[PDB]
Amino acid sequence: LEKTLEYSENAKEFQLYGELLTANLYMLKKGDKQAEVINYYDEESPTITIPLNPNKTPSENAQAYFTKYQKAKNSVAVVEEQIRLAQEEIEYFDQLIQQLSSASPRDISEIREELVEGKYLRP
Amino acid sequence: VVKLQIPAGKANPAPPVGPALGQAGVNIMGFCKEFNARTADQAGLIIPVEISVYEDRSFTFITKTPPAAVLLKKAAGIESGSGEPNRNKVATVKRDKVREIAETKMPDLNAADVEAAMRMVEGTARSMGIVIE
Amino acid sequence: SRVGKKLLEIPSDVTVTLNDNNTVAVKGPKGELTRTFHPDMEIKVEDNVLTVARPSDQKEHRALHGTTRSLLGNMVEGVSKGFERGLELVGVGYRASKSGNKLVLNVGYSHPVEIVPEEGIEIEVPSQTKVVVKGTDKERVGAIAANIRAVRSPEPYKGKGIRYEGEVVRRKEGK
Amino acid sequence: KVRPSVKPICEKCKVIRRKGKVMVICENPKHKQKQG
Amino acid sequence: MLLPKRVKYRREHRGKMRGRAKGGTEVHFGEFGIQALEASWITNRQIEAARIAMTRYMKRGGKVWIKIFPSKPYTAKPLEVRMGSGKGAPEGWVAVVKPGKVLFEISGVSEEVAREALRLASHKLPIKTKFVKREEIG
RNA sequence: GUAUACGUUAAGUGGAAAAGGAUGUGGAGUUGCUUAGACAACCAGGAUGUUGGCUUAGAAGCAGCCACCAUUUAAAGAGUG
Repeated sequence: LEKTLEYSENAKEFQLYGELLTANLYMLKKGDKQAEVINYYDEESPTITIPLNPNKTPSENAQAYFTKYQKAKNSVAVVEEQIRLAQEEIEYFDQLIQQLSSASPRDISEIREELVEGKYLRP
Repeated sequence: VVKLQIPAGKANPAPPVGPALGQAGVNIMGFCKEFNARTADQAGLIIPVEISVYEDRSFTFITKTPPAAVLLKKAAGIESGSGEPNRNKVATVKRDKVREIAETKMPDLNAADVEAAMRMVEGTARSMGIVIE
Repeated sequence: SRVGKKLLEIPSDVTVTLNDNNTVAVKGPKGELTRTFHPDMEIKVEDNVLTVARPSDQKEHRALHGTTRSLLGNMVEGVSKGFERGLELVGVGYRASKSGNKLVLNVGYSHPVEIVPEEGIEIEVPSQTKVVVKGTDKERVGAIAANIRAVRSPEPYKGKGIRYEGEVVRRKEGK
Repeated sequence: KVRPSVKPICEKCKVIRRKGKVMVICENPKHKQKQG
Repeated sequence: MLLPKRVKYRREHRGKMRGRAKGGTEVHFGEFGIQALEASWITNRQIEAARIAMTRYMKRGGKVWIKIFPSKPYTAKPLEVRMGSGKGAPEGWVAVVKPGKVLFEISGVSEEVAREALRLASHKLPIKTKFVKREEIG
């Protein structure tokens, strides 16, 4: 999930490069690098890493980059939620390892009781 | 001519004023200082500015009044409106600052009388979700 | 409420005949037209204006009065002003060409396209794309424009072939 | 399309009666219908 | 899908369908309905098809009153056998519908929703149909 | 009897069937407007408060949810495509 959290910044760079391409090809197709209008342009002129600029369908490649960016920000939400759930699960499973690695007998009995209470559960 | 609502405190970078002046054929950064000079005393609000175009690449900007929506946010205090106006009455604005807001819109609005203007901004206040009281 | 009642003013200088069995010849500066009509209609001409009158309220007469008045308006419009149907040959290799009275089209076929105009109808090619046909009758210039469009119909993916003035072809997306 | 149930598909469809045959013409060429 | 769970006799005569509707002629439960113009047997499969076609397009609205019930069975002899040698086994259930009879009843929706639902029901039925509504003299 | 009077049909219906579809046509009866000028056509306005609001970068009438108002008025819907 932290790999996807780095892919978030990679797709932000992809959105920058697509917005660079979008007016483009201001510049030549290749990478459409640093295409900006000298005047009467808002030169975002963001720094970009230049893959060769696709392609047969010149707007749908930049639009595909912009879609990858939307998926990336939804990933920024959901993978952080999944990391929180995974640390909660690891804390609970480390506790279960501790409680299995010996104790009581009666304690294990009421642990079973509490688990089955937690959750309703057809009735 | 391309008209647009430019925020006063964020007119420096390549957003809104960038691509509008870029297709006109002028350097944005040489006019961002001129924007920030005349938008200093109304900073923090989004001000519509008319952008006239000339053949000799000379540009003179005619500023306008702040909108009735933004002025009602100043009079009320809340920045973002409600999800459903006239269903969640989030704020109430007294009539004296309503009269002041209507009186600020003299040189651009073609209303003959101030009573017509306060009847207009009563209607704009109803779109805000703000009780006119 | 209908086209058979409005007046049709004619410009200077034209004249119209009122020959028996409804045959109308129209003289003017840019040509001559002659058509045969139906005996059921009585036509009358006033001072510098033409009127057509219905004999009854039947549906055939209600159609024929409007058609007769409309085509008389077409005659008096074409005899003094004429009618032009402009065409554009859109493409990197498209050309209308002229060799005397013959009209040659450099459409992308393997054989050169040649079309024979009839008498009284002229075609002028001023530029790369735009071409103008000239005539005094709407029917003849419409048939000529249809015959020009018939050799290459415009295909919907890209603007190619013969095209009129403003008229949208349905854009389709290829792969 | 040739069908005995010639109907206007959209609002731009126009019902006509060329040659004694009920037809629908439209700006969209997919809505062209004839019967008989 | 509608059928009686018990009958007095499993094999009956096919009957006759002369005359108008004996009852169920006027709409008196819903606001709108279908009035029959011709007489034929209506199979419970057709009733089910018309009911689903109305109910699907009326996903929000009132309930449907089914005024007809397939109480009369029909017998179907097996295929490829000789004529006679006893009456065949009963196959299905039909409702004897006369002209003028109300078939399905709708209330609690708009006018055009009811008209389109009755048209979709009528396109499944084997009879000529018409749209009727309640009359209040009265 | 190329008979008389009044209408209807335009397909060879007459002189072979249906569900269903259809601006065919002749009639009957309501209803909005109409020479203060009617339905269409041609010349002009087709607006500023206003990019009406949450939302998505962006919903500037025309993604979505929406009380859906006020002026200059001879007229304009915070908008049908």
